[PDB]
Amino acid sequence: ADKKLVVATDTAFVPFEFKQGDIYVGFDVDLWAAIAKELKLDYELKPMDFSGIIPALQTKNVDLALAGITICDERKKAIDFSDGYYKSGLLVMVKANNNDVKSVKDLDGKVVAVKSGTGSVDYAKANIKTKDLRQFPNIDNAYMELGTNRADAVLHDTPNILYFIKTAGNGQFKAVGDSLEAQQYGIAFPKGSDELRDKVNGALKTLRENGTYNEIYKKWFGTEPK
Repeated sequence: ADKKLVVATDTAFVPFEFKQGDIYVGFDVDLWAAIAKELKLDYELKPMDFSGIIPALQTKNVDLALAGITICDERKKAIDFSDGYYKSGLLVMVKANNNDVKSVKDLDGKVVAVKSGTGSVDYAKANIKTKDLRQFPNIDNAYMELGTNRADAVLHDTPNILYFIKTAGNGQFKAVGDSLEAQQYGIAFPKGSDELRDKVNGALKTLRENGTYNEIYKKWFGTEPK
């Protein structure tokens, strides 16, 4: 019973972290619990907005974080990452009856809604000449900026977008283009948590080969490609 690790998590990032009644469920929730079981660790989930997860690690108010955090070189100057646990990317979503946009290129001189503090904003800042880039603390407010056509498209992570269309879009939104900015998701740790980082990486490999990872993956992403 050494102590309870504090695990920072996203308030809403379906299907990796979301609120289901009085508990949190998702891919990251199932994956860490398995990791914490292997390494015999006690922990608590602390959901918060994504823009404060990395600062929470920098200020050492949280012991680690699992929230679709993309492994980035600019972020490694500030925090430590584990080994990738999911290959992801960015994808453009527009309304279902919209046909003038067929890829991210058609989004030049248009209004794009994104989530503040995420990478989708830097990609949009560096590769799209938006007439206006509208940022929202949670991605659900971006969705509405699209549904009511105040914004022309949302650019966010591929699994989040392909799950939102799958579950709560109700055939009102569609995915146009191909996956972009190939990236990998990693468990983030504050600088100086090297012993725990190496242990988590070891438990990661154990679950990748004994099939527990494929068990959790098949649960949320069905017959998703390895």
